[PDB]
Amino acid sequence: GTAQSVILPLPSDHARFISLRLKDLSVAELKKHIALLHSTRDRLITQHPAAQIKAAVAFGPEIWLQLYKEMPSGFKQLAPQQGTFQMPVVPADVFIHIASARADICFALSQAFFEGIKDKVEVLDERVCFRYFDGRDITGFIDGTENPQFNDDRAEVALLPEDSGVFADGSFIFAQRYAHDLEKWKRLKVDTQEQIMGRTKLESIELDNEVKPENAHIARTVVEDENGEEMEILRHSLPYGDGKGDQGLFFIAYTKDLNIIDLMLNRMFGTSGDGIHDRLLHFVTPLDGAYYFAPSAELLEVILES
Amino acid sequence: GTAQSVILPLPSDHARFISLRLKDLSVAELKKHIALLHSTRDRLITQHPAAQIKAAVAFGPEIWLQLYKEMPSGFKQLAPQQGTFQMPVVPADVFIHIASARADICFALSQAFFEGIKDKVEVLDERVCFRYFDGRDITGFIDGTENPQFNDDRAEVALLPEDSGVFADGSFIFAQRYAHDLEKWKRLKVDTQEQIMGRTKLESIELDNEVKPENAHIARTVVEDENGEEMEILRHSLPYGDGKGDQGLFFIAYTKDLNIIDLMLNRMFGTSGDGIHDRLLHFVTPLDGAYYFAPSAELLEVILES
Amino acid sequence: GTAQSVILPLPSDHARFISLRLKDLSVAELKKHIALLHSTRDRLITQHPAAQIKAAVAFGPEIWLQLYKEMPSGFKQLAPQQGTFQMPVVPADVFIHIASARADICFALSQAFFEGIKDKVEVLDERVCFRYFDGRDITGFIDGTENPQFNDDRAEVALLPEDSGVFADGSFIFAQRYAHDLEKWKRLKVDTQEQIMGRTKLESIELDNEVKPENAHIARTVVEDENGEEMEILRHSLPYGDGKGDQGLFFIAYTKDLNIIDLMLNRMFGTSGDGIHDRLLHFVTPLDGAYYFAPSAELLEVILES
Ligand code: HEM
Ligand code: HEM
Ligand code: HEM
Repeated sequence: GTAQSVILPLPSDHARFISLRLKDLSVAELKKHIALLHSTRDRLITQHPAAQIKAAVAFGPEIWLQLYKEMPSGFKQLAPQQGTFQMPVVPADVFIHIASARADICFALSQAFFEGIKDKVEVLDERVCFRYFDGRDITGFIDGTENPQFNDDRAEVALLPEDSGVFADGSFIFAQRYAHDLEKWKRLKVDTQEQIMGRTKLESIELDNEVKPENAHIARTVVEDENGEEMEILRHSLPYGDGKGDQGLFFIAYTKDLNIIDLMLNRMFGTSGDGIHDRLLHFVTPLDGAYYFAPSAELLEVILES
Repeated sequence: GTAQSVILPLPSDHARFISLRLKDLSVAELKKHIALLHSTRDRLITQHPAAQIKAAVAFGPEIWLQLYKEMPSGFKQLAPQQGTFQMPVVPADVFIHIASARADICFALSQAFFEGIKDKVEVLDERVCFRYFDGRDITGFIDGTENPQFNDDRAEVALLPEDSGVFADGSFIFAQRYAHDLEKWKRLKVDTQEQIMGRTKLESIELDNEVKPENAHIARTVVEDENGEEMEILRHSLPYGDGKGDQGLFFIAYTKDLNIIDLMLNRMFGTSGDGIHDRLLHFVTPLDGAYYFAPSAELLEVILES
Repeated sequence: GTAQSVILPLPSDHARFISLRLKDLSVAELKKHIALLHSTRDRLITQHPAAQIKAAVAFGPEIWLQLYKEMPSGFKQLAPQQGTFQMPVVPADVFIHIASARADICFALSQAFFEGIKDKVEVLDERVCFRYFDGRDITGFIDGTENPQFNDDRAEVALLPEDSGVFADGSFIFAQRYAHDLEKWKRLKVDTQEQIMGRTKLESIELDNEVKPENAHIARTVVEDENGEEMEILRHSLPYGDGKGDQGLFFIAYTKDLNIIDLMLNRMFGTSGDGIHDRLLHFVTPLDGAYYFAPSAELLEVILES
């Protein structure tokens, strides 16, 4: 098997994305506080069964081996990008994806995990996110058009397969917060923004092959395998922002093969070898970034009980 | 496998039903514009996952062989009724069933199909339909009481089985628009209208065998095989009308065996051999009628890619 | 297989719980009126598919063998308690659990069953029940926290397994109305109420083992098999009351093994052998109580058609 509960369902209106380092927290204390998160999750589900209360807990490469003495195949840390643009890496031990139809429930789950250990861990970010109008990024463009939509497709794209042993129905998480320069963006003509993205702004209709430039965002993030077959990821990104400061997109993807995300990042930032970079990177900036492993619910339970 | 998306779910509040002949449109152009419909369908699903965006595309027996080289078993055109009342047959090459919780989305899918080809095809009808109060026909009687209701029952009744090969999860459509003579109908006592339909008006309680006439509508549309077991169809009929002109029911059924609909129509129009016809035909009039085959979503995709 | 429709879904906002003895009603008449209940249920489902229209019909052990040739293994009548507190048994021939999102639908189903037989049966109770604020008992404590929640868990706990043959997907019902003494309850400090229940009042957080007393309600109702595994039941209890008179909880549980309920009641009322009783029983009084068997929907259909 069973994916953790946030991965497969369609996105809810509210989320919290948490990345942290253990600092003074022990592995046993971490298990206790994941169990505390689960306890409050379970309790509120019984009280609010329509509130779409969902979560995933995932782990960095180093702490994972402290929980389970075997790596999933291909698990590794994200590598920085030194291309036309720079992409940073900020390693984190624990990632928590909380989501619900309600902002107060998203907070309740975070509160439950952190109760009594606020000063024992080092939280890199606890990002509050929200659906933004009709599923748009704050550029005004719809985000998610080519994301897998059917349940079975979402599972096939995101989840490790049955012959991964205990790692089956786990998933690799790539999480990276972007901050937008909307003032620079808003000076562009709409036609130009559509050239940068590769889809139309109002409708998200894909631009024709003649009209879409090679450096458009979705030209760079569409990737094929050796046989020329398209390779996909399951995105769960959500906007965030404050009027006073950063505003942008919290990018997150679930995948059964981090090599797919490596390739897209190479092509966006300009390290793929073909001399091209994503023109959208002239208007948005990544501020963190890491890779994690989200076990299945059954494997997570084994870890908590060990 | 997969039935086309409109067949199995319970009916939505809004629909459009389209019958057309290719006229000047080429088979290649037809595949292009189905794909355009599918493209707008898919895009709007992503943006409105709760809007119940559904459709089926189906083909007449004459054009099907130009799209696929094998004929599903039992596929033939609707035959005329030389009965007490006459039933017209108006062949069409393409039938399109569009449904949604929202009227604007129904329009958007039709607009997507027709963009740039309005004068190349011969549209027989594009009927806007709506759920009418608590699922009633404009006679005031509830329509659907004995329709299969469970998902499994609906699939069993409407869909070709696994042994049909490529044709599995396809379905045959019978579509026929009716105009009602409400002036005549409303001159009846309610007790008489209940005699004519075979259920009570307010509640749709079935009349007892002692009270139900042999020429009541549901006495004629209940049919059984050689072993006395009832044969069923999956109706998706919906009211339509304008105050200024025609008002009625757009009748449509999905079935895995067109012979069942042949038998019901024979009993209705008075050619089954017992000399009885449906008294309801004194108050409603068929204005067209045809049979079609709706492939599975997989087979349709193969047709589109071919 | 198919459990009767009310068992597995999460609870709706309104219910009616009916217990009766046949008195002058014949077995044939009983089947007729169960069929009338089913007919009205089916008809209303078609008109209100979102109104959560559900029911279970179940039978006492005394009448079951008049309806079917074989007893499900272990079926028996409730036994009385003579412990710290007394528990009479009030046997009944037929139990009906009616539920819906709407009170009028609940009445409609009861009306349909009873039409024309009100003076033929001996109705012991027809209790109108309602969800009380956020799923609470009128004590103010949330009721349901440790109930099975996932559909598959609820099925495993409540339903007879496949090796029960024709009884597979049947369920045993224990139904028992309680009246509360709220004036006595409300004189307690909340911390004492939490001692009595074993969970916190506002949040239903379980009390730590060191603070939960041995005679707390959930200390008595948490029961363990010989191999150390906790034995569960599926509760569907709902509050009832009138300002002028009795107010309380209509307790009802579905289980695959009545021996589980036996042990729970023994521990609560003080006859289990450890000399302890449930302190909650100082504030609530049982007013009836009996065991029933709810067949699968298919087995129920066999009984109706025989
Ligand atoms: C602030 C940063 C970003 C913004 C505003 C953004 C926005 C968008 C938009 C508007 C689309 C088209 C609609 C859609 O199909 O979802 C899209 C597509 C996509 N983006 Fe991004 N994106 C960002 C960063 C990223 C990153 C870091 C990746 C990781 C490699 C990524 C991967 C993808 C993918 C895989 C698609 C689907 C393309 C396809 O298959 O057609 N995006 N994005
Ligand atoms: C103006 C045209 C029609 C009207 C107003 C109409 C109306 C109704 C009504 C009020 C019912 C009873 C409620 C229900 O069980 O759905 C019904 C049932 C039914 N109708 Fe029609 N109908 C029309 C045409 C047709 C046609 C052309 C067919 C088939 C060729 C058909 C097939 C059926 C069937 C199979 C049932 C279910 C009967 C049963 O199994 O009990 N109807 N219709
Ligand atoms: C007026 C009478 C009763 C009241 C007010 C009451 C109230 C409660 C409350 C507040 C809880 C804790 C929340 C929960 O887990 O659902 C609970 C749990 C429970 N009750 Fe009762 N109850 C009553 C009678 C009974 C009876 C008669 C039985 C069985 C013979 C029973 C069996 C259980 C069980 C099995 C649990 C779950 C315990 C666990 O596994 O943690 N209850 N009840």
